[PDB]
Amino acid sequence: GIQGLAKLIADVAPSAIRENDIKSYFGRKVAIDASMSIYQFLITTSHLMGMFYRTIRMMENGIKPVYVFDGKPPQLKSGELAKRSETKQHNDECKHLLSLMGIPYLDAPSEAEASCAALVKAGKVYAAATEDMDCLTFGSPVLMRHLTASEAKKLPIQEFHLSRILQELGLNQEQFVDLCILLGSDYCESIRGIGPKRAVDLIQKHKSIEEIVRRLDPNKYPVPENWLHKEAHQLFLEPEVLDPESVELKWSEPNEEELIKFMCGEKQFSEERIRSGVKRLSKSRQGSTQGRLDDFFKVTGSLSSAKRKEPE
Amino acid sequence: GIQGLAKLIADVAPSAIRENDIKSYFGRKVAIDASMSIYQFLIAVTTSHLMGMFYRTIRMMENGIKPVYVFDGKPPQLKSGELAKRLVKVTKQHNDECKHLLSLMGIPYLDAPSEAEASCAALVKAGKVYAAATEDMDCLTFGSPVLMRHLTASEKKLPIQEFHLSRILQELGLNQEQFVDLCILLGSDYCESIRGIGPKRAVDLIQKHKSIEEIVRRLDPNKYPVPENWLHKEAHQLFLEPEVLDPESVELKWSEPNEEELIKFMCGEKQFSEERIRSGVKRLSKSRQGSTQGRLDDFFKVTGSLSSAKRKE
Amino acid sequence: GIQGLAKLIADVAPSAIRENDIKSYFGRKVAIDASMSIYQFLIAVRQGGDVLQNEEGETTSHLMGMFYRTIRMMENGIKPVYVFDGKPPQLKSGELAKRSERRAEAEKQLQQEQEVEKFTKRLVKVTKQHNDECKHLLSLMGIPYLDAPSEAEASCAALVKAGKVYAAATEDMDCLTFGSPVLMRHLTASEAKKLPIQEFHLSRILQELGLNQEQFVDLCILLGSDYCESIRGIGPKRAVDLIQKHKSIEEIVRRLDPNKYPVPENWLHKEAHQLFLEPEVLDPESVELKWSEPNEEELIKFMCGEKQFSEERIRSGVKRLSKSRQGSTQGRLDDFFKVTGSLSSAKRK
Amino acid sequence: MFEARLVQGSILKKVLEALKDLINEACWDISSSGVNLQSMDSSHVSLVQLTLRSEGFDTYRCDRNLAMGVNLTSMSKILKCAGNEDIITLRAEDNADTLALVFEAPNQEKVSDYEMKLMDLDVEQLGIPEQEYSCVVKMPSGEFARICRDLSHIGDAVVISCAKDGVKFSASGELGNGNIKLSQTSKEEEAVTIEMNEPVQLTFALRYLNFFTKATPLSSTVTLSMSADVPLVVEYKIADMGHLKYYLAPKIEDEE
Amino acid sequence: MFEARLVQGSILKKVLEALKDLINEACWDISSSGVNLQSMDSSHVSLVQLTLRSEGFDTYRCDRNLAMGVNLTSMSKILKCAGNEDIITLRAEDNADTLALVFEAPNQEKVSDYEMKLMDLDVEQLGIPEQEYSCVVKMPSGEFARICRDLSHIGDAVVISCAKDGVKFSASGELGNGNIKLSQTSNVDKEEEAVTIEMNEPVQLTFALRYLNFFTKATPLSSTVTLSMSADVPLVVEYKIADMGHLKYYLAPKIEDE
Amino acid sequence: MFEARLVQGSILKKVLEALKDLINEACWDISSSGVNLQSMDSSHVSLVQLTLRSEGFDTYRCDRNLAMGVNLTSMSKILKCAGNEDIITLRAEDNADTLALVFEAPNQEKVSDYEMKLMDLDVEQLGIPEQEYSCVVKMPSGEFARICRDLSHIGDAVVISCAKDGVKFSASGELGNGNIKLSQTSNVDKEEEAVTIEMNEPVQLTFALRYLNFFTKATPLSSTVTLSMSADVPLVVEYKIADMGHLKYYLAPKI
Ligand SMILES: [Mg+2]
Ligand SMILES: [Mg+2]
Ligand SMILES: [Mg+2]
Ligand SMILES: [Mg+2]
Repeated sequence: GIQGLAKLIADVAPSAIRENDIKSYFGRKVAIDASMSIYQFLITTSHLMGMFYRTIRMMENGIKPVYVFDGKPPQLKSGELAKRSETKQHNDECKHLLSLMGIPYLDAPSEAEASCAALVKAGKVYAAATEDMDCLTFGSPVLMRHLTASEAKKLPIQEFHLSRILQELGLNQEQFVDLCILLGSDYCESIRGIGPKRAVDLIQKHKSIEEIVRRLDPNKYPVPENWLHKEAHQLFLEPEVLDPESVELKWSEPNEEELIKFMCGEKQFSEERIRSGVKRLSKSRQGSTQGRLDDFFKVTGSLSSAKRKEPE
Repeated sequence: GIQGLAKLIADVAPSAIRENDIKSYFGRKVAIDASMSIYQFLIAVTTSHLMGMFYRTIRMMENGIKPVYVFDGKPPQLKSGELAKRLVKVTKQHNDECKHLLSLMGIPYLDAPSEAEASCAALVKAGKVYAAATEDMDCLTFGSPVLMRHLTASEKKLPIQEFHLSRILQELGLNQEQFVDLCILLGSDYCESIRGIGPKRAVDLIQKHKSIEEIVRRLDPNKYPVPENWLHKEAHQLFLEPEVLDPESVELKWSEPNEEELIKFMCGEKQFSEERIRSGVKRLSKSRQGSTQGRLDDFFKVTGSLSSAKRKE
Repeated sequence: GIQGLAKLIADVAPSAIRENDIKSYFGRKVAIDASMSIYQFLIAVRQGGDVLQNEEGETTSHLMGMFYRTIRMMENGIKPVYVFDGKPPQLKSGELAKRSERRAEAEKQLQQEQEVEKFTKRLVKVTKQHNDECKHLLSLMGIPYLDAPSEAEASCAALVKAGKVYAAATEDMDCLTFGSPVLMRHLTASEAKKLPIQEFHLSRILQELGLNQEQFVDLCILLGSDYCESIRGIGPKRAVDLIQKHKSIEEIVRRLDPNKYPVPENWLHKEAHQLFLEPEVLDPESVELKWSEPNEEELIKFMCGEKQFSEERIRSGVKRLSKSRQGSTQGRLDDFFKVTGSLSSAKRK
Repeated sequence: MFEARLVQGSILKKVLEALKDLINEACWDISSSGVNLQSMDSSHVSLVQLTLRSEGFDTYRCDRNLAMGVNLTSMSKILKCAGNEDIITLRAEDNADTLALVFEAPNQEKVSDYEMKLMDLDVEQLGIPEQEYSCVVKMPSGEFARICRDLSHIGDAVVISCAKDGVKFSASGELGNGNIKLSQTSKEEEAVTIEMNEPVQLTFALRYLNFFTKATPLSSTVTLSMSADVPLVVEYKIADMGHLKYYLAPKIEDEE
Repeated sequence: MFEARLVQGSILKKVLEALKDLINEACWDISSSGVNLQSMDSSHVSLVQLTLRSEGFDTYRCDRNLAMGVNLTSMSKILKCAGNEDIITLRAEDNADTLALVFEAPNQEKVSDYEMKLMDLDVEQLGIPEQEYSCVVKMPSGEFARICRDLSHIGDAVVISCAKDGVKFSASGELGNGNIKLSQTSNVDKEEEAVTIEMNEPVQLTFALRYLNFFTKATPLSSTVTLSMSADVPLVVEYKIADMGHLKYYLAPKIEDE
Repeated sequence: MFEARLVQGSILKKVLEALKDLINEACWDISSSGVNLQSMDSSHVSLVQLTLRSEGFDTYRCDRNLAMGVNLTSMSKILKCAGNEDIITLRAEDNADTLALVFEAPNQEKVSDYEMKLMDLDVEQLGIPEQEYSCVVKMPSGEFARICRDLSHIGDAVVISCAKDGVKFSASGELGNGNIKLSQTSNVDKEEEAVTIEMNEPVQLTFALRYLNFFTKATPLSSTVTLSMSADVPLVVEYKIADMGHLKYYLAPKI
């Protein structure tokens, strides 16, 4: 994703980031990045064990997940780098443990993260859950981080509101796009010149890199080799994503046998557990009709206790 | 016994008699008149006094009837000049052989003072045994609260019949005392009866004038002569205050049979088919193992199983 | 001390000997034998195998001893009162005047195994001035110390009787020869030796042997003190019945004795029996003991500084010394109402 | 198909609280004659027998006998949803899939109704024969219930003894032993009455008795029937509607 | 600054008992108005709206507004030390770090006072617009308690079916289902403090009994509860506190999606 | 030979309930004069003094002095078997192997009699010389019981501060601190529910609530409890028993 972005925000617009508890997300439908997710678990039954447990925990708290996969990758920086020199096996093994649990899945036309955003900005889902801030660049209004973390790592989920980011940085999405690029995009080389905080300011009085370049020009702040500061700015805008309305995700009921006869058996693993597991997943289904108060009352804000003096 | 007391009760008082299958007597302790039993055993169709008591006891065992055999003591003074002059038997000192078997089978046996059923009834009364077992009904007249017949007499296989003393008295409207005179009137083993009197009449005569003496006076037209020197007062006393055991000094306990010894005694001394004794002995040591905890399963027959009706979705 | 004493009581009647644990001594004051302790500490870290040098090196036992030990105490709710000896009674023999008995100084010259060259502990009676070295740690530690008139053994055993403390902390048994109603040994032990403490209830003794404080002292002197002398042919239990009868180092030398068991020349059983009864013990009153608080740095310096010690632990030592003074300590009812014996259930038959 | 209307709702409530802890599932025997229920406890060492005559219901109608398999604990809950004063009505269709319990409230305002799901169950049945016990004790439900409770604290087995004028439950244990003698009354509130033929001394497991006593609120008085080496019969009479009996096998004594 | 003397102390006790079990901690918004408090359950499917008009306090005084962070449970524990008939008196300093509570037994022979630690806390608020509802059922607060409890044993989801005739609570579960039905006893005046319904249109919403059973913890606060309902909108269970306030619980519906 | 018939068994039922939890076992010091019982807890921190004068038994016959080792708890169970209104009778013979308790219920036909196994035991004693106290407080047994129960929910130890005007109990702990002041019941002069305070000089000591809420278990025995304290000396919490005796608890202060 984007480099040093989280810190930049945290350091200049903390109002757009909140540290909520996994429970507060009850009733929310979220778009996840299966790819990265599947990866997270690895870093070989893990690609599914975590794909199992975690999705159970995400269910147990009322969160309705929709895993997403990538299609035909586009022109990513380090991506086509070895090409300057010239599998889905454990991947689809997951696209199975899912429908066998009654959990949706979608084949993104390219980059899922972009697709996830695509959804989020269509009311089809609440937030997008990845570890890469990219989603924000792609225009996604809400991004949730850590929603796939281990039950152990007691880390709360980190929410990000694009419309609050844009708010503080006083700049449109596009204007925000350029910032991400000069911050360190994984699509094209940034500019050795500008710094995290520095890169912001420039964009603030130069609504584009195209205008930022022609300004500072000495051999003291040179612009990259084959700088596609353009091609990229485009992707972050109009990516390749399956239409939101194209489909309606529906969480089905988990099939205990068919699945447990394709897990503890075909992939060998403690039966007692994956049984109580499928059991729990099936339970969480109960409150899959229970709406949120959000669904009816606008959120007023936050009452904060008065700062306590010192040991008086 | 008591001539005709059987049918009499059958008629006049039916609520006193009740026929029941052995099985129903599970767990029930019973005192058996060994002597009467043994003689009855003899008349079959020697070694019958043993063959009998051996098997008849096992069957009892198998149903869970803990029994104690009681042996006659010193015959109380009475005239049984039943001349001899078919199958004429006389059970004498076989007892020892029997007492021996029982000892081996682990079955307890008491030696009573005088009459056995006398004592037997004594045990029943104390609550040291459920009932008394004899074919001789004079056990009731001896006071026995309960008496079941045909528990050894198996020799066909008639159903065990249980007489309840209390009901006999209620139905007839008599009191033990009165009852005893009625019995004597019917046909006791201890003294001639009043010739000519019918069992029915006998009953009336007793309920009318509560006693035998009282009947003689207020009757008697020659037509109803009295036996020669009658010992009815003499008899009546025996039935009432007889010499028996101290139900309290009784120590009833059943031991495990000793297979070896039995085969030695039966299939060794008293030549008997080792096939038969070995197998019988097997049945015995099986029931023998009495459920240290009664399951209502044993006490009550399983009538069946109630099945929840089929449901219509 | 009094040889055999421990054994006898141990054998004859173990009833007076409890095997309590430190934890259970909370809120209990104690008079410790400052001498009997420092001595103890040194004659411990003596592995008869350690490399020996002509001139004695710089010992750190006495300090490392007083420190970590008086810590565990305070950290257990125990309020110690160390008591250094004073001016020894003019009764040399039995212990003093025994420099001739302290003739291991020659024994340890052989060297040539690692179990006999260690008989160098005799040479470790070196109480020297580890006192002025420990009293410094104590003042910086808060604990109150006292310089008794003479043998601290009785002073401590006095304070106990004077209710000004719960019991005497000394390995030397002669503390029951002073009356100390309670004597607990193995206190100044080693947190590491994890040696359960033992309590001697003086009364429970005399209520098993029969005798009283006067007789007892006869039995102790007769058993072998360190103030005077003792009998020749009689020892521990071999002289208990002789005390239960004739109970008097006088009415004893005149009954049942073929004299083949003669009394030492000018034997001071009389002048000593008096001492183990009216010892030169300080006043319990002017003893306003007062546990304070650590001088912190004054201790890290003196410790890791003048006499190098892991500052990373001396601090961590004084650290766990204060967290042990936090809040308040629970008093024991014992220390308020005098015990009057036990009531026992009638023979259950 | 059967429908019964009991204005004394609570009886049903009491009748179930008196069965559940002892047996989990059971079969109800509904007919034109009435409602019965006989089942042993899982260990077959005890057995309960319920009997509710049809003449006892304010309304009772049956045109085809049934047997509903019921998870008593479930029915126990559904009845805990009826106030002690409500008018309860049971109604079950032919090939019944569920049993309907309706609760009408006195203060004409509230009316609750439930459909308890029935189950496939096969309860083994016994033929209890009419017999004459050699000792019958009639006493206060409350007392017998206390005796068993207190005695369960001294030991786990009770030894009931019975003579002509008194009865005695005693039990021994760790802390000792204890006896409780009841002497025959001879007018007053609830008196103890002994109709003894032969004397008796039996042993029974208190654990089981303490269950039987859960049935105490159904009747002020309780009557114990006993004999030599067979079961003890603890009976509670249910008003003018029927009754409830528990039979308990005895603990085998020294005859070894 | 802040100091409220409330003669009817039982109110605080009772309140903190109703709250502590549905939310573990929260912020008390103190002002010249009175005492108010809002917070949702960790799931955000419901919320508590406590309101205590300063008009009800025997003496009130809040010059500068306050927002106290309070571990509810702790209050519960400290208030359990207050006599059901005592005069609870809250007090707080300006940049307060603790809360002063003063229990006054009327008998003037006993007086307690506890100083409770406060805490830092941020509480997501929600704006409940003033709105009129389709159905409004006033009914015995203890009756509504038994209902929610009992059905909570049949199922874990209840269907409230209001009408001009009466309300019908229904639930269904493993062992079957049951339906309690209260009617408007227009039977003049006889009987219990029966049920009365004001209603524009018949409604029928489903709710999580698990939650209602939390709300009912506020029963000792009013002898009657009132459920306000309107189609596909959250339920309102309101317990009126004396004449100085009220306690409202809000609960999200069951989106019977299709 | 020892026999005590007490018409109001409840006293006994209560008495044990007051002991059972503070001491697992103790020696009952019977005698021609009555029943006494002294004992400390395991820690040697607290002490109980039971005194039941023979004058307080409807029938008390004892010649020789007896001593019984009892497992209070065990005895508490046998006693739970008696009704609050049964007439209990203690009975024990010489060199008694067991204590006999006979429960006569008012239902005349009921007669319970349990035989309790005695034990061999030796219990350390103490001398508590009558001593005047600086401050003393007669207050409702219930009020005191609640204060201790409550403050205990705040801290593990209370600080009693008595003065002419009145006494104040106070704790402190993990979740804030608390104080409870009790004015002297002057105006509200109403015999029982009165809080009176006799004072020499003002005191103030500390005590562990845990040990106190052990003494309170004796509350059902008297409608009023009395606290007697003075600096450096143990606290006495006294519960007078009917007009037949009393039950005293002593607690070692803290510092
Ligand atoms: Mg990426
Ligand atoms: Mg990618
Ligand atoms: Mg005969
Ligand atoms: Mg015969």
